Amino acid sequence: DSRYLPFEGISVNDSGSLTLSFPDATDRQKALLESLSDIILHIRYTIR
Amino acid sequence: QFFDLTQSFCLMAQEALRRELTDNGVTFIRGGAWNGTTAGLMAGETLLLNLAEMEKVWLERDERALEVTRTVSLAQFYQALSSDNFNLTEKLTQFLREGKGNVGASGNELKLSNRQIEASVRLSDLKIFSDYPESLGNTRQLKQVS
Amino acid sequence: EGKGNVGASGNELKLSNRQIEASVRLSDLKIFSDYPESLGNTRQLKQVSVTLPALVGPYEDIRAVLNYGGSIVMPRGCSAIALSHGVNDSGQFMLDFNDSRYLPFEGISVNDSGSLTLSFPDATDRQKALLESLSDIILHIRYTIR
Amino acid sequence: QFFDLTQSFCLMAQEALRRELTDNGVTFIRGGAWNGTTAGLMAGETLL
Repeated sequence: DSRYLPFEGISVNDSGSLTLSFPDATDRQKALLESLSDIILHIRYTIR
Repeated sequence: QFFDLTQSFCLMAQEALRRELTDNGVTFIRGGAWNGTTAGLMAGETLLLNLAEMEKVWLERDERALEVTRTVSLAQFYQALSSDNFNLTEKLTQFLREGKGNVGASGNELKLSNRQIEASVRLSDLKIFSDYPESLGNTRQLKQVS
Repeated sequence: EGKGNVGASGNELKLSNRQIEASVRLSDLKIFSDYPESLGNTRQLKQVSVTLPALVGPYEDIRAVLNYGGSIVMPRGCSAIALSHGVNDSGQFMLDFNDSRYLPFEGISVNDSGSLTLSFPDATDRQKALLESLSDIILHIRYTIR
Repeated sequence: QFFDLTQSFCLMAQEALRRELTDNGVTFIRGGAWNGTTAGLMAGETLL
């Protein structure tokens, strides 16, 4: 892509944190989240 | 008016090059392109030289990067933390049955704020630099996350 | 036993530091003999992929680096790839044979006296289970004849 | 300054051709494009 991808440029040693948020988890997504097994992140990085 | 816009484009073009080389110290638009001794003329020619210098350093210091994939299981990550650990499935189901919850240290945390659940993972705590030897390069940055 | 060395220089399997390394000399593959001496004298690599038929658990990634050690002048960053899944792995997020930039290992003569080296970091250590399960190493080398 | 950058681009363009033909002996940028008799003019035309 001619435009920057999301999260591109973030140093892999960054002291900041990624946050995954599920709205209405009480509420409309209780059934889904109770069935959730875990959370998987597929992070791809480059080495120079 | 056109010089103001044109130099603005040059500056945001310089910022793109700084991001690609990860070197904030490089400077090519040095000011003084518009000089009173020439009534503002030769401003574009000066900026053309600056852009040409930008391209030359870009071509000379460009590098094909090693492209790595890292898979992270949040259940594994939260359980293996040294100091402030917890269990992802048990705490998640607990937070849903009683609509309150908070567990973990700041940065590596699972909480139910408002009516929204939130899982926090600190990037430096994944220790991705340790996955490969300290050689092979010092610039390791994210490209895409799924 | 976390020590080891076997083979001549260039065609060698060793465990240096806590890292295992497999060396294969390019000229010893006798790739010129695969086709008659006619049809062209210029035979150079174009792209190299690696397959690792092992039993790796889900959400676990292979960590290996294929490296070129010869003396032929290379473009910046085109002397190594990083394997992370091992199934026809090219080390690239999206391989393209029409790329405007040189592919890794491209331009190396198929008669080169240098050697390719596959390295597994943390083989003592976090990847002991994977390497004990490894069946062998397969190189998918693509080259051109002129 | 522009001639310095332009001739540098020509050289790395020549090196790309040498890699593609696998012939290091071919030479096209022979020097003297900038000549003192014309105060440096006609340099771009020579490189073309």
